Amino acid sequence: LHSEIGRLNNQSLLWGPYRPNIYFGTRPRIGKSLMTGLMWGKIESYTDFQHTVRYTCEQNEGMKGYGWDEYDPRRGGIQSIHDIQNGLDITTSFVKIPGGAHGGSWAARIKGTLNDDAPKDQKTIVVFYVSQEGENSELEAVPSENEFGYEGDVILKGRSEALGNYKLVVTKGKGVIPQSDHDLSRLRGPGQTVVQSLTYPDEVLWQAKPILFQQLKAGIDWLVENKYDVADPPPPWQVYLLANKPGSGNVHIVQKVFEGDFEFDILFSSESAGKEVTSKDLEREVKQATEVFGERFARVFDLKAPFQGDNYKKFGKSMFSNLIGGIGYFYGHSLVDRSYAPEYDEENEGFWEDAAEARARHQEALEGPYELFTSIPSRPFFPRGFLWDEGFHLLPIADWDIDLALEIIKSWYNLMDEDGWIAREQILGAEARSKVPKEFQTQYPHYANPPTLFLVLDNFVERLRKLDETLSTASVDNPEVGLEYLRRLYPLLRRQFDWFRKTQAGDIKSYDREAYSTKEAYRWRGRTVSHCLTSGLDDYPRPQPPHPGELHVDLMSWVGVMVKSLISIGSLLGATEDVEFYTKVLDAIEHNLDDLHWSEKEGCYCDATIDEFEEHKLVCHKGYISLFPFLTGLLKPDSPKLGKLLALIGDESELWSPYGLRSLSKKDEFYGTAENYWRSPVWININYLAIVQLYNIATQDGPYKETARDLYTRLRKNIVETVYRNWEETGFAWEQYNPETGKGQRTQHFTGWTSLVVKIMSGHH
Ligand SMILES: O=[N+]([O-])c1cc(-c2noc(C3CCC3)n2)ccc1NCCCCCCN1C[C@H](O)[C@@H](O)[C@H](O)[C@H]1CO
Repeated sequence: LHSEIGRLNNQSLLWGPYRPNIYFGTRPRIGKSLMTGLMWGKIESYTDFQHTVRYTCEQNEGMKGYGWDEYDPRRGGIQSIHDIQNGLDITTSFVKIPGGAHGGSWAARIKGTLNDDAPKDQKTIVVFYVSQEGENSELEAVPSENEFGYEGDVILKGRSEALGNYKLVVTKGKGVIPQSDHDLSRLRGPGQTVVQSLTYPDEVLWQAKPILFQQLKAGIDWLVENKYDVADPPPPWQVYLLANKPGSGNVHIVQKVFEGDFEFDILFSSESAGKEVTSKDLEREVKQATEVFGERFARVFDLKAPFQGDNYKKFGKSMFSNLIGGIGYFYGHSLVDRSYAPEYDEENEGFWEDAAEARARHQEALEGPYELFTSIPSRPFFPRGFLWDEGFHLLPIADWDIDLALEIIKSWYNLMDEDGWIAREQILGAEARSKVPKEFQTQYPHYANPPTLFLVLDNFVERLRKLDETLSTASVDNPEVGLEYLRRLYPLLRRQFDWFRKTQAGDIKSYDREAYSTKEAYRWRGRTVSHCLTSGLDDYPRPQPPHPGELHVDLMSWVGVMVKSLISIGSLLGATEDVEFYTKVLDAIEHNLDDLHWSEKEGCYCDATIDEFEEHKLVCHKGYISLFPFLTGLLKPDSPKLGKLLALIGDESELWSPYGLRSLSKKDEFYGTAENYWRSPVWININYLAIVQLYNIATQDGPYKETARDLYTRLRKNIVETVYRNWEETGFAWEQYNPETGKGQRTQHFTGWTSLVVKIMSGHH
């Protein structure tokens, strides 16, 4: 029965607008298959369209904003795009229609409305670009009756092993289509929908912009050769209209020019399903998906006081939809240094210079292919999987649809190599690579990242202990399906745990170091003079200079998170021998957190190094790092140390701002220095962990119950209101927030763990 859910999940999830790197496109969860994408741009001159055309996501002064108003990857949703440059408010509605054997059907409506500023007679070029990869697959544009192009719909018929037979229609649409009275119209037509059917080697089909422009340039070259010139030139929009040439190929460009408002549909009909998809079908499924979305949100994300107001519901729906709407399918080779150069063991003083030397060998090479199905932090700036980010992304998503979240965990775990490594940053295929400087592509098998995905697993486990609707919870409602999932994953979890212990081990046994355990001690590999990227907290201050005897309290805590998870899941599976080992590791981490990292003098946890004199030294820098054993759920509720941390947490002159907790204390000498990334600003992911843990102390008999209850109340309020106010003013989720001004800063469209705010509002942890 397990593989029954599995099959239904696969069929449910296969199609999606799973290209969050572009404004709008579709692809299925198959490496080499059919992909679509949308392009549009005003044209007002002979040279403007190249600068105005939109395709890949960006965020600059020319774009007011854009994002998903509703979305569920099983059903589809609606996206809004507000484009200042092209004077256009666009809606793209996408809906899936279950059926047949090939993952069903889908449909999209593209609606564009000129805004108030745009010339009412604006000419907007619109392209629907379709490509198919695979050796034994075919796709063909049925030619038009009319001479120079299409008066009605464009029908592509295609076939592949993966999709069986299918038709993809781009409808005639509604809106004025301009008409040219130039001489050229005798050869090019007065103006109509056109199709070019082309073929290129499979691996470049993703390069839609250049492919398109190469075609436009050949049309213009043809104008020149054929005596169309500046003495009497055709209008711009006709100069940029491709000559109609439909046929068969692995690329099909469908182009329309509109004057004023426009709309058209795309209907993908799987032959193996019922009858084919119509526009009436699209409208009906669109209405139905909203109703369903509406009802799930109010049940799953029931906002509690003082956020019950409709303004906060709208806010929550925006933050949620953007997070789950960023879900992508990525496919291809990634770039990995597999030298395991000895310099990467970072055993010497000065190891960062050695490691640079090894990086200068450039032994990295492409490997795979791999696939990933994942949510992403940022459509415009980093539309790809990041390992500890996904732990945060899946917490609201798991509420919504636990089976989807397990899907994404499974996809991430399927990347793990034989040693237990998963690269922190998944840049799959040339399309993904295009967005990323060559110097930052290389992944390193010695680089860890926080195992925040175990948090999602912990949530799953609690739920397991205590048709699209049915499917979304199948893995918790069917206990045996749940345990079977956990059974197949468990070895990989254990693999990762061991990998942490082998690759990120700290050195106790060879300095003057006394502690309950000789084993438990950890140091993040990959540290430079000013950075520790693998920790997730890029530039939070660490011992200077970096040193092979460093120990990092955040890393030990993460290992604590992992043991606790392995205990639960191990118990569920009866791995009795494993559970006893874990039990002793936990007990050891508990003692060793204190013996190696507790500072009585400072009242908080600290990273440690070894002195110029060769002795163990704590290096205390009050901020997120300092609260780690607390944030990761490792302290007993009665713990005096906890109490001291609650004081640090609440102290306005250290961490507590009106806007959330400061990454670093105002008292720290590194406050607001250098790039100031993790050296003062307020970060929603760490604030979320604080909030969940405060709530935990607050809902149990103990000495800090009422302190935690007050801090919980205030911090929930602070964090939610800061994120909300910024969204209200700017339309955006931001990456971090300024503790002096409350302004969002760094990157916009960060959905992205900022969206945790929906879970903070809905509460009851
Ligand atoms: O495309 N870009 O090169 C690019 C461009 C801009 C940019 N800003 O403005 C503009 C112009 C002017 C207006 C438009 N461009 C900003 C960033 C990037 N790329 C950075 C790649 C790595 C990001 C990691 C984020 N984050 C760090 C955290 O610390 C980790 O913890 C966490 O895991 C990780 C993932 O969330």
